[PDB]
Amino acid sequence: HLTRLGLEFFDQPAVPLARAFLGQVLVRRLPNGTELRGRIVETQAYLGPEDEAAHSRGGRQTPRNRGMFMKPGTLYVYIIYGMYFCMNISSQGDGACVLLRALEPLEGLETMRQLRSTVLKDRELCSGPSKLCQALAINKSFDQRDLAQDEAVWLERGPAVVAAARVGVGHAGEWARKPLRFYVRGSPWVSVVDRVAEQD
DNA sequence: GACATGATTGCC
DNA sequence: GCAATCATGTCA
Ligand code: NA
Repeated sequence: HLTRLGLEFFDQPAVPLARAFLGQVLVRRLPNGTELRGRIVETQAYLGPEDEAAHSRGGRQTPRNRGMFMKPGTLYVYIIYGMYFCMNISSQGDGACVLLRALEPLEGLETMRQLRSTVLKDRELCSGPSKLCQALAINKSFDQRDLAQDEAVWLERGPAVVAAARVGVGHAGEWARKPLRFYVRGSPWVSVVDRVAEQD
């Protein structure tokens, strides 16, 4: 409640938003009233129509990815490999959004451990875009919900950033190389480290 | 309607 | 190194 980041926070372009997300806390309120909490430590930006690595490239817009084209803070959750979910948050700009890739589990660990069993060390709980969705019971029903106005999920105010190439982009093209992935330097909770990028 | 494919994960 | 597994994007 009271701590929830509002509409204003999300209304920022993809890069600033993705960097702004680091440190913030994603909260998931379960039916039992329990709340799962994770500190965002890795995010990845998609800039829209011009971004050849995005679902929205070339203005591609369908009922599936409509979330990216809706008001900032709107979620875009999709199924990948017909088996996993990926959670994205719309940012300022049509077709622009930010993908959450890893969280530092803070509360509800045991429930997360159960959710990701279908014994896992804490490091394997939310160290991935699909892992975190699983650990927080996030699925397709969350698609197009508003992070600023939803009863089951929201972001709470925070309390060195590394900019690196994105994960899952392939090895061809200018867009695959851009430093559009951001994570907390030194965090053992990040999904994929880039030692080279870490060398400033 | 048909057909190729995935912003992953995890076992071989 | 590679299979799992199916809704979506495209073409028809
Ligand atoms: Na957007």
